[PDB]
Amino acid sequence: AQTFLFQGQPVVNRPLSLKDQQTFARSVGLKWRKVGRSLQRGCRALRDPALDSLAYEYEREGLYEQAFQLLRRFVQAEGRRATLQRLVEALEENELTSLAEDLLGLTDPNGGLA
Amino acid sequence: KGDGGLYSSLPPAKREEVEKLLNGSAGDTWRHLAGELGYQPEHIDSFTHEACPVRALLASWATQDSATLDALLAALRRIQRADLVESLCSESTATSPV
Repeated sequence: AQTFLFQGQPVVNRPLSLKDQQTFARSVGLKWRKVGRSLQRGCRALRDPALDSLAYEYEREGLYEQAFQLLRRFVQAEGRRATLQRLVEALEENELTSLAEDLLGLTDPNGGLA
Repeated sequence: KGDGGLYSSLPPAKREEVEKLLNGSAGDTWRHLAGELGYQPEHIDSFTHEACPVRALLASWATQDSATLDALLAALRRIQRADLVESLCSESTATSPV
């Protein structure tokens, strides 16, 4: 597994998939706004008022669709070379250290019958 | 020179590792490295065509035999970026998980 050291914790270093878009929106809940705003400082490609339109365009489904396609907004900029590395700097601003590893599915016993 | 190791000789997946490791860090090392390598200002501005401009510097430096680890390390040391040197040295190592 290709992984990097962040905040003293291992994290798989790859582009976020459809699993990550869904698990993100389901796990941040209210923090969807905060991660978005923190990702503006870390990734200038997302520093536009994207969040202002995303909140209204996806208000139809709520926090779920709002955050589901916010995660695609980074993958749209590159997606081959964009990886969780940039997303983790947004979670670091809100002390979301456990969420940054839970996002990729690291909440599991890595092979322990669940 | 005083060692052996071409950065251009590394596999595409290892270059991705560098291009990712700095990606969630302070203002990309490519800006400091370009000035030390003597890269022209217009070449730096042509490499902003992609959202990861660091990959464009690392890739376009790898087109020439000047892309030695010994020359890369010397430039990283001049810009006080030994932090990245250590992080890469910790990936350029052997393992046996199976």
